[PDB]
Amino acid sequence: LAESVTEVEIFGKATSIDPNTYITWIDKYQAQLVVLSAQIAWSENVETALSSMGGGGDAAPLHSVLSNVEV
Repeated sequence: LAESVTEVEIFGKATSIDPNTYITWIDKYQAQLVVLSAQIAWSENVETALSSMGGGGDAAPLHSVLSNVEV
């Protein structure tokens, strides 16, 4: 779980994910671990975006997180 989270953090902090690396990462780890790592990455991403949005809607990273989810 620690290793897969370390990998999926690097995956999340990026745009235009290369299919090959994503497939290799999925094959490397177990189903529960890959799902849980995706969940952890999204949770910490949203927490960081909300923390950076203390003042208000100005400069909101949530659009970046949502776009990453779409990619």
